Amino acid sequence: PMFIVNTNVPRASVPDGFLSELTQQLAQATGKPPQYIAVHVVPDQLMAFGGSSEPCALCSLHSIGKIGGAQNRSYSKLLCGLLAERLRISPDRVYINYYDMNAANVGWNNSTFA
Amino acid sequence: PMFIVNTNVPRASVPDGFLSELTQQLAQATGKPPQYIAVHVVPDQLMAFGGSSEPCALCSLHSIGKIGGAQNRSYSKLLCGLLAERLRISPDRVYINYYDMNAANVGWNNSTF
Amino acid sequence: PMFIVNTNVPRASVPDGFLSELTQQLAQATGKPPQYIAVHVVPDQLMAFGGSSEPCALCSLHSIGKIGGAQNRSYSKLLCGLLAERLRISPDRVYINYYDMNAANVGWNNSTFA
Repeated sequence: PMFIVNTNVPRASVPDGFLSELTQQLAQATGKPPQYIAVHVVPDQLMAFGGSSEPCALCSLHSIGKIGGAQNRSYSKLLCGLLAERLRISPDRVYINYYDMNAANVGWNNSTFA
Repeated sequence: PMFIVNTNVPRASVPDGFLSELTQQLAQATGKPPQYIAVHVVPDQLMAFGGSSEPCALCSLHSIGKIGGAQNRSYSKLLCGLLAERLRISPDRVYINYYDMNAANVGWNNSTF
Repeated sequence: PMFIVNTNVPRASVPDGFLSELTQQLAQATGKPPQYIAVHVVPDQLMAFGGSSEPCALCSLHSIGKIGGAQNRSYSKLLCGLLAERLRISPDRVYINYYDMNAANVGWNNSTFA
């Protein structure tokens, strides 16, 4: 599972430890070992949401399985909460795209996960 | 709907109100209110198109529905037109990936659609 | 075909010619003229892989066709190979998401490829 956050919050507003927190929390939420989890945060972005440049985020969570109606609702509560607490972004200014990847469509270690 | 542009055009070349035009231009085409449109522009990128570092863009438009053959054609003419007009990028140096998102696969405001 | 690499390796560590090498190698690997190939490298990223900030990459390869189990394994060997050789990223610290795009879902030159 791979989590990417793109935001207009500045770099200095991203707390030390945020990447590890995401890692740990996603390992709890996906039930995957943290060794398999990748996280990526992109601050200082030129973005708008509803026409406004107030703090906002555009995110993606890719996983091989563990994607679904209820699961995605749970992930959205978790990740919006983290973005709200740590980056001071309102949950109604976050979008998170979920992608259920086929194992054959994820490369790693000179091959794929098929 | 969410539109993302990545481009090698420099930041200084992105004019005032660019994000704002995108958002308005986009509300119209999709049948969505501006309130909900998200836009993202990423200048100063290290990219090539056709092996050339002349101005170019790689973009994504995500929507829950309102994606299809004719619609994507129309969006393409719209967005290529703006990128050409505002960022001086030739239309034949732009790629736009369209994604029809399932509502259950879009999160927002602690839940999904 | 479109290849994107997001990495925490710094800009100065991306060697001269890398965008051209990627373009050339993907032309050979996909069977597609170089004029159709787009490449994008994003250094200096705030990333973690497996709860570590050692060099890593998160990548995507989009193609209209030319995507599948054996092809993707081949692409992963090639692309991890380049990332290890040129950017000193270990292949087990790379993910590559593969996307088989429908022609009607790729815009270009005021229209789509459909």
